[PDB]
Amino acid sequence: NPWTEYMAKYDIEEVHGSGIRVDLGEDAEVAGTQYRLPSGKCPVFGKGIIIENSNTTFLTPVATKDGGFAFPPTEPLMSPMTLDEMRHFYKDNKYVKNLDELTLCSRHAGNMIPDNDKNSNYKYPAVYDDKDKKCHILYIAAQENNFCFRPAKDISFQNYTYLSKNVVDNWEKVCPRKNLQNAKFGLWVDGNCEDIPHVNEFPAIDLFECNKLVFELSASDQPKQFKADRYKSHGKGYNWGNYNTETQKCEIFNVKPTCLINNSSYIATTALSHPIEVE
Repeated sequence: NPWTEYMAKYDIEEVHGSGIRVDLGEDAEVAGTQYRLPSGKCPVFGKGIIIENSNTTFLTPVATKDGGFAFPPTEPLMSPMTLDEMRHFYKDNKYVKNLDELTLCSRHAGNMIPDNDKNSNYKYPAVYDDKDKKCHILYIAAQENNFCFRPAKDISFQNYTYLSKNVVDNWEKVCPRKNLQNAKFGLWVDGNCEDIPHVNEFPAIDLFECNKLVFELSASDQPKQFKADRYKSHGKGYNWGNYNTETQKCEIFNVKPTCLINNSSYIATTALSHPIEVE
């Protein structure tokens, strides 16, 4: 297979290694109590949390119901923090001050000590906003309870990225970001790229809507409505989609693709990918 190195970033089980829709792939103790927490290695582009029966945004600081998920004001203000503010804050750290914006936001979130437990290895996840270039540390790591809420790729979230404590600093190289124009995922079989044998097909008016559906069926560490390894997806799920732009059909599958097929009717997407950007 000549596609192997090219297709490496679409090996979501290997490069991300945790849930996507709900990422709770690791465990950590805080003050004698065990907590699940996000652990996936790639940024999830366009993911946010919708709070049901409410009109406060999840990026709103947590209440101290009328609050969101984000860290409450601190002295000095750790969250939210702009890109520039973060680069100044980690002035004396050679490795961190030159990190890309997403990894930096992840690391900065990871510097928050959880609840007077200086001994815990629990690290908060974060959301980075490409628009205002702001890092939001998430106080609440929970992603679905449907105070009812659910993970989603909403139009309002398209400049957001959801970031676990484990986001690698070379994600720009090893993680999916942009969708592939004029291309369809396939499987290398008997010396050439053939079509995925079994796909689930659903309607999607555009690429964004197809990305949303793949997200909904993607690797998830919690059923859509515990401690054992079996509730940890390790990135296994319906993480890939072939969007047929001509027929407005989203072809979703759960076997990892091992090559591409040129096809002007298609855009190839993953649950990690930006819901809009193409290349």
